[PDB]
Amino acid sequence: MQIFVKTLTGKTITLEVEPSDTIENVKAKIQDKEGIPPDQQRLIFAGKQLEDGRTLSDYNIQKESTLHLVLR
Ligand SMILES: [Zn+2]
Ligand SMILES: [Zn+2]
Ligand SMILES: [Zn+2]
Ligand SMILES: [Zn+2]
Repeated sequence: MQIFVKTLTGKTITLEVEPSDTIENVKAKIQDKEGIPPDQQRLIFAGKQLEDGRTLSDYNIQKESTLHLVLR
């Protein structure tokens, strides 16, 4: 599955993932793309705060879903 992650500045990162990939996996992939440390990353999908050890399928993240990096 392909997803999009938008940074704080609105920059789009395209990621290739699987349903079973954890949010922690996703965060390391962001770090590789942008240099943003996993411990600085807060991810939201469909207004839900995403926990490191849950999976994309656990949040109903699907093909062509968009996640946001946020402050809080
Ligand atoms: Zn795919
Ligand atoms: Zn696999
Ligand atoms: Zn994976
Ligand atoms: Zn894998």
